[PDB]
Parts: sequence; C-alpha cells; structure tokens
Amino acid sequence: RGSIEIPLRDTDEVIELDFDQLPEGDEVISILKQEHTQLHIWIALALEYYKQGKTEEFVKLLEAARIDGNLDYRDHEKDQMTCLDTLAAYYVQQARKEKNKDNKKDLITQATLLYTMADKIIMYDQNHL
Amino acid sequence: TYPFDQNRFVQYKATSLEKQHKHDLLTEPDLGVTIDLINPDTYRIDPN
Repeated sequence: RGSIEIPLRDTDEVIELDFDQLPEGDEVISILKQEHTQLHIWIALALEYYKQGKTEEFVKLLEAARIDGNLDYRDHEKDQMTCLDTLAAYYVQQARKEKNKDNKKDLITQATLLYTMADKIIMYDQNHL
Repeated sequence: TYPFDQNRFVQYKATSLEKQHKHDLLTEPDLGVTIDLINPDTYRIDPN
C-alpha cells in the first residue's frame, strides 16, 4: 500500500518500509537480504516502486533480485520466473520509451538474454510469449 | 507562343486539396497503448 511488511529472520513480521518517502533501491536489496526474506517481497516492493511512479529504479532493483532465485526459499523458483518475466516485459517496455542517448538495443539485449534464462526453467508462460 | 509565367509557387493555394486530407495517427505503432498484462494491477471485473 504505502507501507507493507518486510519479514525478519528472527522475530519476523516486525519492520516496515513506508513508501511515501523514497529510499534508494540498493539498500533495500541489503535490508531484505540480511533477513533471507522470501522472493515474494521483492515483487511486492517492485510493485510498490511502480505504483510510486517509478519505471527505472523499479526495473533495476529487481536485477539485484535476479541473483536470489532460490536462496533460502524452499522451491520459490516459480517466484524467480515471475521475477524474471517482469524484467523480460519491462526492459522491452522501457525500450519503447527510449531517450536520445541510448539505443533500443541497449535494453533489448538485456531483455533477450534474461528471457533465455527465463525459459530455462519454464516454457510458454502467459508472459513468455 | 505565349510567354507563360513559370509557376514555381503556390498562391491559390492547394488548400482545397490539403485540408481535405484527414491525417493519420501513428504515434505508437501498437495504436497509442502500452500493451501489458502486468500493469493491470486493478480490474473492474470485481464488484462492481
């Protein structure tokens, strides 16, 4: 919403990040991953950043969420394919709002390569095609 | 022969042939909409 929950390792369900302020997304990766937090929260705060009106830090913090597919998660690789299809769609979406400086391929390369790892685990998603 | 003016210029103008043309809208080739199944976080299909 404006503050959803980030679970801890010990005495979980205690800490919050209020989204009315804008923290940097890289320290978010940290404060999530010292807590071995489930991959679902990475999608949830990505959606929080997107509903906060962000398309680029939103799409680059999830690149740091591409590392932790099944880190301590007990088969949340379904959650990693959901993570990676978001970049496979929003790299190619942010390539359409291209600017004067980069190329379209400057995002299409990352979209196409990450899609290949997206199809390593799962085939013919409703977003793969 | 007649000494015709070289008609290198438009003053009639061609505006009858011009504003009769209705102009296409091709700003975005998929017709001005971002095509996405992820940004519908909301849905009106719920009540109501």
